[PDB]
Amino acid sequence: AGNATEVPANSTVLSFCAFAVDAAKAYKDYLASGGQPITNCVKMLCTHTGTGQAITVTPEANMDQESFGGASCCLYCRCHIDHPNPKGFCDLKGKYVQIPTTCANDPVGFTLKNTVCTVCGMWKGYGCSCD
Amino acid sequence: NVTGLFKDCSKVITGLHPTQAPTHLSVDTKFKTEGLCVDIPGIPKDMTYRRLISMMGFKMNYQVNGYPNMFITREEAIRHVRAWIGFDVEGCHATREAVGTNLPLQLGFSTGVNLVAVPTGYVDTPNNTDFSRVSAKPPPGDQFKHLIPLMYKGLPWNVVRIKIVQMLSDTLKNLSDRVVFVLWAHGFELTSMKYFVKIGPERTCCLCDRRATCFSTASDTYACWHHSIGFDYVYNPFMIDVQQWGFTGNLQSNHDLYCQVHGNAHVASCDAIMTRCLAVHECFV
Ligand SMILES: CNC(=O)c1ccccc1
Ligand SMILES: [Mg+2]
Ligand SMILES: [Zn+2]
Ligand SMILES: [Zn+2]
Ligand SMILES: [Zn+2]
Ligand SMILES: [Zn+2]
Repeated sequence: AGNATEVPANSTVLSFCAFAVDAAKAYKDYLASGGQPITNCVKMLCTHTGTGQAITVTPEANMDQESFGGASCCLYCRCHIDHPNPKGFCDLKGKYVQIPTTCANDPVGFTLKNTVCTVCGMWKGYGCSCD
Repeated sequence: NVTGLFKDCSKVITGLHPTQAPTHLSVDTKFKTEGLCVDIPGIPKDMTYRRLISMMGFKMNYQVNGYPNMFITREEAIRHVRAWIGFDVEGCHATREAVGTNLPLQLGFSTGVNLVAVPTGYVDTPNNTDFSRVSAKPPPGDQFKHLIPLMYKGLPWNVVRIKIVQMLSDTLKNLSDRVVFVLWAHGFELTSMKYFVKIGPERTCCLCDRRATCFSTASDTYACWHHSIGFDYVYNPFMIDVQQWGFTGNLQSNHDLYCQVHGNAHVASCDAIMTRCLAVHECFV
């Protein structure tokens, strides 16, 4: 009974981050020790003529990005653990995340390490035009 | 090829919306095309769902520098025999709003302690994962008729994990700088550990130089077995699965080959006692 949500390639990393006191540090340390990035993310088929904003209500990938379902790019959603913000709610689940094509191999790691510019809505270092 | 780890145990006849599904596998079929998913404006997100996620299938085979391994070799467990605590859990089945996973009910230890927990699960919602009480039924059978009254005599997990830390601290402070849980078919016990164990790099006690065996969420602090008062988590525990030592049959039949003083009362603590007993007889004779 029930419906499988995961693949065996993610068992080790999800189990490791599911038990950690600091899941974010655990995942970065897992990658640093040669571990593979979390796979089975929700990658979107899109026109690639989108605005290029980081977190959107519809896929907004441009020619330099890949669009993904937001919950699938969130380590806390992927591990079914508490979210680090004081309210305990997610900012990626329910939205689409645009990830640079060069970082599309590790969408979970990208969202953990990067910040969205509050002024232009693009990722800092990956499309943020202002200083 | 799929795993049972994080299996969705809800009875919802549809998958999830692309923005809410944790994985490609969990996205509803309407959105799938050519190995990918599509956004369909007009088919909205669900804002009321409650989906029980299964904690059966953890695999602790990580190789990360600075992080100790939970499962140790037989030779390392022998060296730390003073840290041995037999551990067994009798679980109940998810029912009504969910089906397909087991939840901890009676946690038994070789110290003779039994703790009853309120059947609690990890329930995905549009916003987060909600650790909360779920509808559960005791296993279908007559050897599990002792579990029926326990479905109402359970404690919330915030109290249960405090009592486990308290019992381990009282037992092990004068014996060891660690805990080694001695298991038989570790699967459900490892699942149960998600409810009271945390892992990370080796730490020291806040009040002394001894290694940290406990962790407190409330204060974000670490403690040894001597200073763990009020602590809620077991930190960096060790363990071993006695079943994997080449045994042919079940726990009781292998235990009874060497020992005749531990009868089966059919309770979780009894299996935990028999596990540690068998481990001692096998390792030291
Ligand atoms: C009908 N249910 C599904 O399609 C599903 C598939 C995988 C995970 C969760 C739900
Ligand atoms: Mg048992
Ligand atoms: Zn999330
Ligand atoms: Zn900007
Ligand atoms: Zn101390
Ligand atoms: Zn015995």
